[PDB]
Amino acid sequence: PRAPRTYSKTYSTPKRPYESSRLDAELKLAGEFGLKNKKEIYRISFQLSKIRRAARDLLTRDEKDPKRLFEGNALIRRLVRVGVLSEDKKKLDYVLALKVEDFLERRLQTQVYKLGLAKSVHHARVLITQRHIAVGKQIVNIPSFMVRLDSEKHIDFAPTSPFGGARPGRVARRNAARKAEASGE
Amino acid sequence: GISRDSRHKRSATGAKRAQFRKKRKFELGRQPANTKIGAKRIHSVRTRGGNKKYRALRIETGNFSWASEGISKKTRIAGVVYHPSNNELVRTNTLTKAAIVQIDATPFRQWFEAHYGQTLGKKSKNAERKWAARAASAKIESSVESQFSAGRLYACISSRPGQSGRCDGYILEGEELAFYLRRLTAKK
Amino acid sequence: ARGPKKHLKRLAAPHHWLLDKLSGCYAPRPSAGPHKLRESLPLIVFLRNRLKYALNGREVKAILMQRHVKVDGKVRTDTTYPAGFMDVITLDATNENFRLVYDVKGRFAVHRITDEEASYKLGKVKKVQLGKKGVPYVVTHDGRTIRYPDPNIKVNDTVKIDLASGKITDFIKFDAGKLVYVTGGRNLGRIGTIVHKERHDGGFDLVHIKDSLDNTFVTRLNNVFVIGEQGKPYISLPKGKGIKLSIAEERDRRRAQQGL
RNA sequence: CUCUUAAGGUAGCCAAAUGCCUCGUCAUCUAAUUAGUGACGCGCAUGAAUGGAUUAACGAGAUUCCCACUGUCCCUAUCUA
RNA sequence: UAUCUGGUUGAUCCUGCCAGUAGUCAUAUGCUUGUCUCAAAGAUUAAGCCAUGCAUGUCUAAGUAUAAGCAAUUUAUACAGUGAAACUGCGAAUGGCUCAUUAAAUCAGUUAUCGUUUAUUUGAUAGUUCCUUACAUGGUAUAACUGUGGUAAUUCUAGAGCUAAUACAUGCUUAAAAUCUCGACCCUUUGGAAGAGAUGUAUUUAUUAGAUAAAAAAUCAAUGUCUUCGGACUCUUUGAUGAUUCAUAAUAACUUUUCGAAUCGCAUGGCCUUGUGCUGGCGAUGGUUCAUUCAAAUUUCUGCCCUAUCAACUUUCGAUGGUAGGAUAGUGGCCUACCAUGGUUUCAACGGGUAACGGGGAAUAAGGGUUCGAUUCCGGAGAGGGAGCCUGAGAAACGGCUACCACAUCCAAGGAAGGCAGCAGGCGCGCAAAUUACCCAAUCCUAAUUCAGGGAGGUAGUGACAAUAAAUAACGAUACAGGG
RNA sequence: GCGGUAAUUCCAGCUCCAAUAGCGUAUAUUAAAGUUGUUGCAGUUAAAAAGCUCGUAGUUGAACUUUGGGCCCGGUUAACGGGGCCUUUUUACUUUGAAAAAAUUAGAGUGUUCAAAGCAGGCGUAUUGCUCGAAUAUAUUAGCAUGGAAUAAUAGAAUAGGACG
RNA sequence: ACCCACUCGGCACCUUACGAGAAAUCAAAGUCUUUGGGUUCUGGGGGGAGUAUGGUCGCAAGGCUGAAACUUAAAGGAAUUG
RNA sequence: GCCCGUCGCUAGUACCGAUUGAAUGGCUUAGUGAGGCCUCAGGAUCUGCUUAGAGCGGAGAAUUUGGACAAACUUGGUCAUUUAGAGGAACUAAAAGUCGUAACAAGGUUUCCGUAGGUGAACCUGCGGAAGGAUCAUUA
Ligand SMILES: NC[C@@H]1O[C@H](O[C@H]2[C@@H](O)[C@H](O[C@@H]3[C@@H](O)[C@H](N)C[C@H](N)[C@H]3O[C@H]3O[C@H](CO)[C@@H](O)[C@H](O)[C@H]3N)O[C@@H]2CO)[C@H](N)[C@@H](O)[C@@H]1O
Ligand SMILES: NC[C@@H]1O[C@H](O[C@H]2[C@@H](O)[C@H](O[C@@H]3[C@@H](O)[C@H](N)C[C@H](N)[C@H]3O[C@H]3O[C@H](CO)[C@@H](O)[C@H](O)[C@H]3N)O[C@@H]2CO)[C@H](N)[C@@H](O)[C@@H]1O
Ligand SMILES: NC[C@@H]1O[C@H](O[C@H]2[C@@H](O)[C@H](O[C@@H]3[C@@H](O)[C@H](N)C[C@H](N)[C@H]3O[C@H]3O[C@H](CO)[C@@H](O)[C@H](O)[C@H]3N)O[C@@H]2CO)[C@H](N)[C@@H](O)[C@@H]1O
Ligand SMILES: [Mg+2]
Ligand SMILES: [Mg+2]
Ligand SMILES: [Mg+2]
Ligand SMILES: [Mg+2]
Ligand SMILES: [Mg+2]
Ligand SMILES: [Mg+2]
Ligand SMILES: [Mg+2]
Ligand SMILES: [Mg+2]
Ligand SMILES: [Mg+2]
Ligand SMILES: [Mg+2]
Ligand SMILES: [Mg+2]
Ligand SMILES: [Mg+2]
Ligand SMILES: [Mg+2]
Ligand SMILES: [Mg+2]
Ligand SMILES: [Mg+2]
Ligand SMILES: [Mg+2]
Ligand SMILES: [Mg+2]
Ligand SMILES: [Mg+2]
Ligand SMILES: [Mg+2]
Ligand SMILES: [Mg+2]
Ligand SMILES: [Mg+2]
Ligand SMILES: [Mg+2]
Ligand SMILES: [Mg+2]
Ligand SMILES: [Mg+2]
Ligand SMILES: [Mg+2]
Ligand SMILES: [Mg+2]
Ligand SMILES: [Mg+2]
Ligand SMILES: [Mg+2]
Ligand SMILES: [Mg+2]
Ligand SMILES: [Mg+2]
Ligand SMILES: [Mg+2]
Ligand SMILES: [Mg+2]
Ligand SMILES: [Mg+2]
Ligand SMILES: [Mg+2]
Ligand SMILES: [Mg+2]
Ligand SMILES: [Mg+2]
Ligand SMILES: [Mg+2]
Ligand SMILES: [Mg+2]
Ligand SMILES: [Mg+2]
Ligand SMILES: [Mg+2]
Ligand SMILES: [Mg+2]
Ligand SMILES: [Mg+2]
Ligand SMILES: [Mg+2]
Ligand SMILES: [Mg+2]
Ligand SMILES: [Mg+2]
Ligand SMILES: [Mg+2]
Ligand SMILES: [Mg+2]
Ligand SMILES: [Mg+2]
Ligand SMILES: [Mg+2]
Ligand SMILES: [Mg+2]
Ligand SMILES: [Mg+2]
Ligand SMILES: [Mg+2]
Ligand SMILES: [Mg+2]
Ligand SMILES: [Mg+2]
Ligand SMILES: [Mg+2]
Ligand SMILES: [Mg+2]
Ligand SMILES: [Mg+2]
Ligand SMILES: [Mg+2]
Ligand SMILES: [Mg+2]
Ligand SMILES: [Mg+2]
Ligand SMILES: [Mg+2]
Ligand SMILES: [Mg+2]
Ligand SMILES: [Mg+2]
Ligand SMILES: [Mg+2]
Ligand SMILES: [Mg+2]
Ligand SMILES: [Mg+2]
Ligand SMILES: [Mg+2]
Ligand SMILES: [Mg+2]
Ligand SMILES: [Mg+2]
Ligand SMILES: [Mg+2]
Ligand SMILES: [Mg+2]
Ligand SMILES: [Mg+2]
Ligand SMILES: [Mg+2]
Ligand SMILES: [Mg+2]
Ligand SMILES: [Mg+2]
Ligand SMILES: [Mg+2]
Ligand SMILES: [Mg+2]
Ligand SMILES: [Mg+2]
Ligand SMILES: [Mg+2]
Ligand SMILES: [Mg+2]
Ligand SMILES: [Mg+2]
Ligand SMILES: [Mg+2]
Ligand SMILES: [Mg+2]
Ligand SMILES: [Mg+2]
Ligand SMILES: [Mg+2]
Ligand SMILES: [Mg+2]
Ligand SMILES: [Mg+2]
Ligand SMILES: [Mg+2]
Ligand SMILES: [Mg+2]
Ligand SMILES: [Mg+2]
Ligand SMILES: [Mg+2]
Ligand SMILES: [Mg+2]
Ligand SMILES: [Mg+2]
Ligand SMILES: [Mg+2]
Ligand SMILES: [Mg+2]
Ligand SMILES: [Mg+2]
Ligand SMILES: [Mg+2]
Ligand SMILES: [Mg+2]
Ligand SMILES: [Mg+2]
Ligand SMILES: [Mg+2]
Ligand SMILES: [Mg+2]
Repeated sequence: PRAPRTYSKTYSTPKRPYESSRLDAELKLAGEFGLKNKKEIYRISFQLSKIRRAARDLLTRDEKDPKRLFEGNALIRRLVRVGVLSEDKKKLDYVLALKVEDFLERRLQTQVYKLGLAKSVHHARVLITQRHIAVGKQIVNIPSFMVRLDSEKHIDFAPTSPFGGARPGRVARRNAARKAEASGE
Repeated sequence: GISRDSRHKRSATGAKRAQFRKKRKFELGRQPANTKIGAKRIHSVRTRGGNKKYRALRIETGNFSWASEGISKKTRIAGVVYHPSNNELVRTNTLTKAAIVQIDATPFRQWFEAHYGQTLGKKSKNAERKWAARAASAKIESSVESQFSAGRLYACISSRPGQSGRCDGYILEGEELAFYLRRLTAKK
Repeated sequence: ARGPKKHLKRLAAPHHWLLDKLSGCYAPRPSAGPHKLRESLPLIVFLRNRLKYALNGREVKAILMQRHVKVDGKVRTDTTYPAGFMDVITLDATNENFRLVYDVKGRFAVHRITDEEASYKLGKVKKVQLGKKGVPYVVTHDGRTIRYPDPNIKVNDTVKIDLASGKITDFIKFDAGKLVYVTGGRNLGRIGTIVHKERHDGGFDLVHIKDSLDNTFVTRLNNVFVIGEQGKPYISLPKGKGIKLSIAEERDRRRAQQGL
């Protein structure tokens, strides 16, 4: 009789699986973002579709409708804050035109590459999932972390590890210690 | 035990409905105590929520009321005579409501003659004071007086003896007296 | 189902307690009170979940069993005791007092009133009848029965009630344009005045209302509590004073005082 | 296709009151059934007013079983004219 | 989140299904299996059967302590700290489980109680008890206990002797009126008067009031004052409801006469004739009616799946109604007596099926829909099948009793005991589902009650049910191919 | 559909595609399916109009009753909306509301490191501190209250037993 | 009686496709994805099969009503060329 | 070419079927009837009121009269769901058996319908249809 802890699934998988063209467009997006599996492409097209459908039934409401007012403007304000909808495209009509590369662009992986710090999307992830890209004080190792517009400027190497701070790795710190008996006693 | 539920019955369409659940105490019923004349015996029933019903088993001698006089004295209750539901109660002389019994008339005769001063149906100077005032109200009925000649009066039990434990009633008067008279003579 | 039900399940509790889904299967199940446990505050909710003074189930008892809390002038030992509308809840060692009044979302609000204004309470007279010997009597929303009352008092009034003793200090009748707090409903927790009382023979009279900002709305007569004279309550209302600011209006006020 | 002598057992029915073999075989009933019933049928030798098949009702007709019943029996005893 | 493709031909366009594709809080299975979060899980087959353990007990300053109980050394010589037992008290009717019944039934939303019951909780309510001899407080009865015992055996008990109460049974007690009756004697008018009862509350019956909307004179019986031989008449008591025979009050009685404190803990104060007199403080537990609260019972309106290879159904023996009664907590054919012949139906009754508990909800994502809901919440039902019942405020209870049927255990053969659809766990079943673990710390519930008890619950094990996150590599160098 | 001697299809090697801590299979159910068709099917010949007419139930059923004119008051981005005057003055339905459990669905807010979730949190002087939250909307049947009077029903004076004072 | 013009109501016919349909064709088989005037009946791949069973009607032959298991990728329509 | 039916073998499903066939559950007529509950009694023992001793009251065990409730047993019926069966009689699968060649060309007797009778088999014949025909056609 425990309280019924809820949940949901984050993705929607495509109807027609074998389409010869769509397969390619996804493969590119996997490379020109640096994604693990095709599920990380699905996760976003599902997010976008619910985002779109939200705006879809929102523009059906004749204007100056509080639902088209309060809700429609509570979307944009969230949609710009992450850097997806550009600083001002802001409209219910410009979210419907908003495509899949826009969210993917704002991922912590696709940022950590963007400004310095990485010089690869594969170096980016490997950097993220291993400890240190940390945003601010807190380490965030999620390659999907979704950098917000103004959280951008706070992202640099972390207070720990050879890249941002105290001590180098114990790969090298083991290398300096094996010449300790070689070049020492 | 007996069940007061309506779901052992049939639907107004006539259908017979399956037994939906068991019997529960709150829908129960219990056995009649058929109360007949005799030396007073009254059994207690432990009702719903505690409390008490009082079973009349043997009932003699309970309270009765002369309507028009506004006075009530206790008398014997000889037996039953009529009863609208079941003559079986008449024959068996059982006491219930609507009974139409017969009661001792004498304590009802005494009050009258010590009040209105006229003997019924044929010093102390303070008394003739009172009896003077109370006259001109001193005619009762031809039908209500005649029973005092016999010594027993026509009375109707208004209590629920098996419930309260008291068996009480009121002497028959008016057309209600006439109604049960036209029964007793034109039935028995 | 064979008798009285001695348990309450979390998710079956009143919503206005604002309990969290997890942390247990059960709520306190308020005791048998002056107030219906439907609409009521168990002491544990107030102390532990609102005043945040107690951290435990065992800790709330350590307070009460330390004799600390009283309610409506009298000390209350019961963990689940159902403090309802217009109550008092004095804590000497904390020097505070609280009159329980509803939010504009409809929850019991945490509302401190001073060492006075906790003297008296208001209550709605539910019925006025003849008792034994001819003695007339009157009883409030919280089940206070007060004897030999004012012949003017009828049902649907309010009564100002001294605590340490009892009885009746004046009162307020029910007619056009009186101050009213809404006891429960869609509009519960609001405050306003009487635009009209729609009479209905055989139950459920509609009471029209207007607030300080000139909004109209209706609820049930049984949930209409007279709190005083128009623009002047007889007790101290909290922030917003039951004004029902629109959801859109809310957003601004939150992003108004939010800055620098 | 043949064959003597005209044809060469059709519809039906069957170990049937018609079957030798025979207590036919299978199933059913029974603890056990040369009995009964249902089947099967190259049927020694069923079979069409020499009438064939069916058939409600009827029967001091023949037959099997069931319930009831009982000295029929176990197993005999007593009584009256 | 408005899509289709493959397959009938020599080829063709149609009809049309088969086939492909995708989703499933949908179950199984196979192969594989690293990290965080999260956590379904013997429902389906068989509400089939179950060895064993556990799951319901409970004391505050404040009912009952002479424990041959512990403990200091008690102003403590009646008791007093602690405190097993046992008595009294309260709970054991909540939980937790399961979905077998159940098709107008349950259930939902929505009414009803001017148709009832209610431990408790909160708020108020009581001067009245004897009548013609405890009120400085009546009487016995018993458990634990001790001691003599029986039986193979049980949460079995016999008889002997002690002793308690908020147990059992008893029983006094207090103001001033005022109104009623009845009435010794005084004896005339418009004439009166001691003192003898009766009056708390509840039970039972009968009767009365509970009223008004607009105003004027005549009638009868007896008064109801009053003044100065003139007779004047001044005044109508409701609380509430849409509504009552409602609340509440009145008279006459009634009653194996209900409650009306022989009750405990902390304090030790104040008076004066100083008797251990008189009076006093906050508490606890009770108690009568009333309201309240926690509930319960019935109840209005409307709404269920397949079925006509179910078309008529109900009415013996209650079917529909009327009256009276009885029974209930109370309404009612709930039951009985008498009486009538009613009641439902093609707008689908009645009957059958359901691999049917209803609902909140779930899957699917143009719209309109189709499908599912044993299962966290609510309501319902049940504890092998049936019925009956004791205690109680509440049970037709099953971790209560009694019987039957079906199981099934012990036995010394005489007898004795039992109910896992609670938690685990065993057998069985099948495609199909986990440990005989820890714990009251959390949520909470129960109690005499901050303390104790809780397989409710929580923790942990098992756990690729389902869901979230998303490692298995990253950046150069050198050696050849190749883009301005 | 593949395999009957040079197999694009079996058993394998090699490589390659697909999704990937998960992919496959069986079964159910939904979409596809306008192949259940109210929206929205089809019926000469593909599946399918009763041989024919009657006719109860059911469904369905012509039109007509205040039309038009003249001013006014207050509303929201001259178009339009709402409320009153003057002119001879019973239902079905539709709107608004109330009363609707919490979960769940939708959805606002919030940096659980992301997230699924959760309903927390946030600023501080961090030496006896401040403080905003826990929004919002929903099965549209029934019931209740309300505005609306088109549409469609229903009653009303025919031997006047009609209205009116 | 015949002719002529008009007009209802008939049994058909011709031309055109305005439209419609898979086509053959169709003044309806039109007014249909610009999908609703009212109403009745039937059909939902091919078989199995109008079989089995129950009911009912008939003297009977039979009629009316009318399944399922199982099996199968076609069956079928119109038109075209051979 | 396509193609029908009997006949012959192989496997599969359902059907009819003697067994007055079995099994499970519900509702049941009849007969019998535990148990507690109510009631008429009873009175082992113990025991109070008024006055050795007598009269009238209370407490109460076994046992018992009658009554409602009513499990359950026996015997019948009814409804439901499941199921055994010698034999019977279909249908469906698998292919290039046997017999003939019914239909598709005027398929060699146009085909088809309802009905009726007949025939190893498809089929043949009678009557009345239809054209889905092999004729939209004789104002000539
Ligand atoms: N054994 C009969 C069963 O009938 C079922 O369904 C049958 C019927 O229920 C259904 O409808 C029949 C219809 O066919 C027939 N030609 C006309 C008839 N009125 C309909 O009948 C049905 O509907 C009517 C109401 O219209 C009901 O009154 C009737 O009880 C019901 N059977 O059509 C089916 C017959 O064609 C299923 N077909 C199947 O379970 C089985 O065939
Ligand atoms: N959970 C609290 C509430 O419970 C409600 O539960 C419903 C029922 O419990 C309640 O039913 C009636 C009620 O209408 C009425 N006014 C009072 C009545 N005592 C209630 O009925 C009650 O008694 C009946 C009969 O014994 C029982 O069958 C029923 O379970 C019980 N609740 O009415 C409620 C609404 O129909 C609702 N589920 C919902 O409003 C809310 O969840
Ligand atoms: N569970 C087995 C038995 O069930 C009995 O109870 C049975 C009845 O209450 C109820 O039986 C119903 C019956 O009421 C109703 N009038 C007819 C219905 N067909 C029966 O149904 C029953 O049997 C049919 C097969 O006939 C099954 O398909 C169905 O699942 C079953 N419920 O269903 C139960 C059967 O599951 C008894 N409780 C008891 O003897 C025993 O427990
Ligand atoms: Mg009964
Ligand atoms: Mg509680
Ligand atoms: Mg409720
Ligand atoms: Mg032969
Ligand atoms: Mg011969
Ligand atoms: Mg021949
Ligand atoms: Mg012949
Ligand atoms: Mg033979
Ligand atoms: Mg023979
Ligand atoms: Mg023969
Ligand atoms: Mg023979
Ligand atoms: Mg024999
Ligand atoms: Mg034989
Ligand atoms: Mg034979
Ligand atoms: Mg033979
Ligand atoms: Mg032969
Ligand atoms: Mg021979
Ligand atoms: Mg011969
Ligand atoms: Mg011859
Ligand atoms: Mg011959
Ligand atoms: Mg012969
Ligand atoms: Mg013959
Ligand atoms: Mg015979
Ligand atoms: Mg014979
Ligand atoms: Mg014979
Ligand atoms: Mg014979
Ligand atoms: Mg003999
Ligand atoms: Mg073909
Ligand atoms: Mg498919
Ligand atoms: Mg089970
Ligand atoms: Mg389970
Ligand atoms: Mg329960
Ligand atoms: Mg049923
Ligand atoms: Mg309801
Ligand atoms: Mg004694
Ligand atoms: Mg004793
Ligand atoms: Mg003794
Ligand atoms: Mg009264
Ligand atoms: Mg108290
Ligand atoms: Mg009749
Ligand atoms: Mg009976
Ligand atoms: Mg009656
Ligand atoms: Mg009655
Ligand atoms: Mg009743
Ligand atoms: Mg009749
Ligand atoms: Mg079921
Ligand atoms: Mg269901
Ligand atoms: Mg359910
Ligand atoms: Mg959807
Ligand atoms: Mg949809
Ligand atoms: Mg669709
Ligand atoms: Mg089930
Ligand atoms: Mg199910
Ligand atoms: Mg439940
Ligand atoms: Mg069991
Ligand atoms: Mg008791
Ligand atoms: Mg129960
Ligand atoms: Mg229980
Ligand atoms: Mg039980
Ligand atoms: Mg148990
Ligand atoms: Mg022995
Ligand atoms: Mg278990
Ligand atoms: Mg197994
Ligand atoms: Mg599993
Ligand atoms: Mg499972
Ligand atoms: Mg705890
Ligand atoms: Mg504890
Ligand atoms: Mg202690
Ligand atoms: Mg899994
Ligand atoms: Mg590895
Ligand atoms: Mg090869
Ligand atoms: Mg392939
Ligand atoms: Mg290969
Ligand atoms: Mg569809
Ligand atoms: Mg529509
Ligand atoms: Mg179609
Ligand atoms: Mg056709
Ligand atoms: Mg027909
Ligand atoms: Mg959500
Ligand atoms: Mg019209
Ligand atoms: Mg459409
Ligand atoms: Mg078909
Ligand atoms: Mg036929
Ligand atoms: Mg037939
Ligand atoms: Mg063709
Ligand atoms: Mg065969
Ligand atoms: Mg019987
Ligand atoms: Mg008996
Ligand atoms: Mg066979
Ligand atoms: Mg045969
Ligand atoms: Mg040949
Ligand atoms: Mg051939
Ligand atoms: Mg031929
Ligand atoms: Mg020839
Ligand atoms: Mg030839
Ligand atoms: Mg030839
Ligand atoms: Mg021919
Ligand atoms: Mg032909
Ligand atoms: Mg012939
Ligand atoms: Mg032959
Ligand atoms: Mg054809």
